[PDB]
This record gives sequence, structure tokens and C-alpha cells, in this order.
Amino acid sequence: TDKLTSLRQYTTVVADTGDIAAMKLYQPQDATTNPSLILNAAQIPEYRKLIDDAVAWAKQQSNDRAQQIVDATDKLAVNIGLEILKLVPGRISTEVDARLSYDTEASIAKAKRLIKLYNDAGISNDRILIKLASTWQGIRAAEQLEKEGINCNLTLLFSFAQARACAEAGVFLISPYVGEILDWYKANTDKKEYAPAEDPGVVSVSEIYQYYKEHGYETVVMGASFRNIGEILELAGCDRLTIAPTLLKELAESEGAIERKLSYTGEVKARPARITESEFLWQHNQDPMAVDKLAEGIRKFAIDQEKLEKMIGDLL
Repeated sequence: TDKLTSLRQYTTVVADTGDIAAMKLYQPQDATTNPSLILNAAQIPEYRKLIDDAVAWAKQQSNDRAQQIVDATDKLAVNIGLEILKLVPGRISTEVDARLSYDTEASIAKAKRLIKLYNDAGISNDRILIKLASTWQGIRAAEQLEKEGINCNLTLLFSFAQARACAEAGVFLISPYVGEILDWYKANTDKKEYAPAEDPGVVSVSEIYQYYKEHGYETVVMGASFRNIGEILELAGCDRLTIAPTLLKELAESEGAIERKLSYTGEVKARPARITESEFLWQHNQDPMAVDKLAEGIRKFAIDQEKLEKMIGDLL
């Protein structure tokens, strides 16, 4: 057998790409996009139809250039999601404009707007995850959105504070990061070689998974962002794992069954009082890796948003 097939016994496999070609090749349960992958996917010549559709659609909403840019960029990301939904039986994750990350009300509105576009194309909410950065503001947006029947994927999750607050908000899914935590440690410590079980992104996701199962939380744990297949196999058992095509290819080409690494066989323990905002801020900011990587990820995705708008502006 091969390591991809073996992994699927323990973990739901999700493809982290806007490339529909990968969905046919790997046949994942779900798919995830983010603003960088939408920008990359938007630049593939074969996707020009989706852009053109998005723009034509945008042009039939308003006569305002600034608004058309918004409508077209939203619609393009949803258009990509619809193509993926034709080829995957589960969820598509679509991420809000990252410039909204510290704004709860704007994030709630933007999530409702994307849900509306998806519903207008005949997709129910049970096939969509709206992706929001796991800042306090995004977590509060998610708590409200779930109550309104909108399922969320809380992403760029780096600190335990973030993990706990997402669990207590009752979010449908978390995407705790792995590879970018490895990046931070190599960059900020002497040690630049880790065995899989000591990879600090692996440690983080493993700890979060235990805290989640230990307290009976229903939020799905989906490890995300990988540097190597060693990291993935060390997280076999994770509810879901979203994996880039390059690493899906390496798993599929690797021979030999793997063991399940991540389990919780135990009692549902009682939950603490909920973390307050002040406690969350203290605790997140105790973690210098999370301080850096949350802020950075939001910055980079906002830049991708701006580039997408520059492309769309050039087509209006």
C-alpha cells in the first residue's frame, strides 16, 4: 500500500489548493482555499472563464468601479469554490478579505455576503466553511455566525489561547498551523533539525487535539500548512488534515502503511470557565511565535487581496 491510502484510514484528507486538477487527481473529502491560493488560481490561463464570469457578474450589480472590484473579487473566489464543489463531496473553505481580521462586524457581514453568493448558486451552508483569521475579533465573529447557521474555519491558529477561545466559541472547525511554526523556530533558535515528534508545529497540533477531545469539544481539528510528510504522518489520527498537492503526491508515492499517532482514549473532563478577552490577549502574547505568525499571515493575505483587486480593476 501507499502512505496516502494508509492515512485515510485514520484522517479525513483535504486538498489545500484552488487547482481543480488536484481534486480530480486526489479525490479529497473537502478542499481549502485562502487568498494566496485564489490569487495563484486566478492567474492560471484555464481559469480565465471564472474571472470573466465574476467580472461580468460584478458589472451587473453596480455602476460603481470600487464596488465592482469588491463584487468581482468575492465572486471569483466563490466561482472557484463552485468548481471545486463539483469535484469534492464535502466542504469548500473560502476566506474573507484579511483586511477585516480585526473587525468583528465587518467580518460577520462579509461572511454573510459570501454565504449569499454561494446560496444564490444553489449551494447550502452545509457545504461551506467561511475562513476567518483566529484573532479575538474573528473568533467573536465566528461565534455569532455559527448561531446563525454559518459554519466557519478558524485559520492562522498558532497559540493555545487561540485554540481554547475557538473551542469555547463553538466554531465548526479549526485549522491549527504546523509548517510556519517550524519556520519560526528554525529562524529564532539554534536548532534547525527536528525529529517528527519534536517538530514544534506537530507538538502544537497534538496538544490542541488532546485538549479538544479531553473536554469533549465538537470543533473539528484540521492540521494545516506543511513543510514535509514527516509532519503529516506524525499527525495521523487528526480529524482532518489539509495538504498541498506537492505533499499529497509524496504521500501517494511513498510505500508502506503507517500507524495512527493521534488519539484520545479517555473521559470527557469538565471545562474551565471561559477565557475572557483580557486573559486571551495575555496568553496569546506570551507566545512570541504566535504573536509574529498571526500578524504576518494577515499582512500577507491582505497584500494578496490587493493584488487580486489590481487584476480585477485592470479588467473593468
